[PDB]
Amino acid sequence: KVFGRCELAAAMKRHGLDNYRGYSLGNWVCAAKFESNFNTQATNRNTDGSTDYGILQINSRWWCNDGRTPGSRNLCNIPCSALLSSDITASVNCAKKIVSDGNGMNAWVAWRNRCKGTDVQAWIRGCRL
Ligand SMILES: [Cl-]
Ligand SMILES: [Cl-]
Ligand SMILES: [Cl-]
Ligand code: NA
Ligand code: NA
Repeated sequence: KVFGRCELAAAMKRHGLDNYRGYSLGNWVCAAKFESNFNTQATNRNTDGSTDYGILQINSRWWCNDGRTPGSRNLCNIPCSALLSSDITASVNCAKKIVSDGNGMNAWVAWRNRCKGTDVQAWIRGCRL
């Protein structure tokens, strides 16, 4: 599914991401825009052979099992294909674990390089939430 901006903000809000670990909703919308262009079916291979999955590009090296990332972990205890669903629950629940692992949203390279230090509230401006 390709979400609209405000549609995704509302879904993320209902799933408890607004100010989760101190990250306002616009941070999560901004990260999703630049990780996946709001497309739940996004996939992208990494140089080390791992793959990133879904709206928040969660990587199989640590967080999910895809059966083809040797020596990896599965810390969210999910198949990576679950992260491609039109229902974002699994992506959101795994992201809560990632953002709590000590580095906050810096775990998402695109957030650090494209969202951190910008006016992220613009990403939710106009939305009925
Ligand atoms: Cl914030
Ligand atoms: Cl959903
Ligand atoms: Cl933090
Ligand atoms: Na915000
Ligand atoms: Na894995």
